[PDB]
Amino acid sequence: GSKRVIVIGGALAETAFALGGAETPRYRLVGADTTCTYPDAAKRLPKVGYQRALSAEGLLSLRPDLVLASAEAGPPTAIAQVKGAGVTVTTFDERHDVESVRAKITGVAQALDVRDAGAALLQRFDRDWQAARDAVAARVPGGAQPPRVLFVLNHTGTQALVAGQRTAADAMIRYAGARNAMQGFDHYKPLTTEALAAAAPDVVLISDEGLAAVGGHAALLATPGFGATPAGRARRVVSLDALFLLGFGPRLPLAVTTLHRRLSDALA
Ligand code: HEM
Ligand code: HEM
Repeated sequence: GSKRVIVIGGALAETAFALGGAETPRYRLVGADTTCTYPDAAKRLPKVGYQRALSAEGLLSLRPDLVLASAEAGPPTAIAQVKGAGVTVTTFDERHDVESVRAKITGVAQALDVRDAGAALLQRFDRDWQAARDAVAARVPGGAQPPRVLFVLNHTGTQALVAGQRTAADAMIRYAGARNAMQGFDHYKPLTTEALAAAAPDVVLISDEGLAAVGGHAALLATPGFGATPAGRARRVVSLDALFLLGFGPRLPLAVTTLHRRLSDALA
């Protein structure tokens, strides 16, 4: 018999699909949460709510034999309800680093009973990651000092919503050879003109999505304080798909390489 599997969390879903895809003789992926938009086969799974607002009744309506959940999956009441029904829920942490992605690969493969496919994916990943680390170490974007990057997850605002430390953005900026222009706070906050002028970003990074919630590139650089910054003076903007940039899944080597390439282009 085939296990019916639900996956909660975009990076976990990518990992599950990269091990084989929607179907193997051992398991079938039958549901996910709304953050699971990659690959195309994940985007097509029935969804049972946003990862932190799970419906236990919705999740159980798909009759799962196994749930693979990011440690961020919630609320705790819903996860308790699902385990209470005799469903195995196996939880995975989402630390913003490569070793957590590597442990995710082997841990997911082991939960789906596909250890040999996990070893093979991890071998590919390790190969790509060394290449990514080589490429970043070869050259600093801009070829001089490590540039200061401001990441804008959203802009509401009428200010930027921006990433401090202990975020996925901070780690990606650092893996790509740059420095976070925002210092002195953790997680995300709205941005002041006075903090932005202190940040003096050389490049502004923004979600492919969250470039709409400003009006586009030209509108973004018309935000107060942006114009006087080194980024705004040189009009250095880089947009990227949020889940690909920030997801910390099996595309991590490509995500780091890409961010590095974009920052190099921008700082030409
Ligand atoms: C609609 C598509 C959305 C996407 C793809 C998205 C994506 C993300 C991502 C990738 C992160 C982690 C980034 C990092 O660690 O650097 C994050 C954090 C967060 N997101 Fe979203 N988001 C979306 C909409 C929303 C909405 C509607 C809300 C709330 C009303 C929201 C609230 C948050 C909050 C509160 C955090 C944590 C902020 C903090 O650490 O202080 N997002 N989101
Ligand atoms: C890689 C990590 C994350 C991703 C990909 C992500 C993505 C998203 C997406 C796609 C939505 C909107 C779902 C929809 O309605 O279509 C959302 C909403 C939200 N996110 Fe997350 N997020 C992440 C991390 C976080 C974190 C760390 C927090 C809080 C600490 C957070 C808090 C919220 C909240 C409160 C909402 C509001 C729900 C809603 O308005 O529908 N997110 N996020």
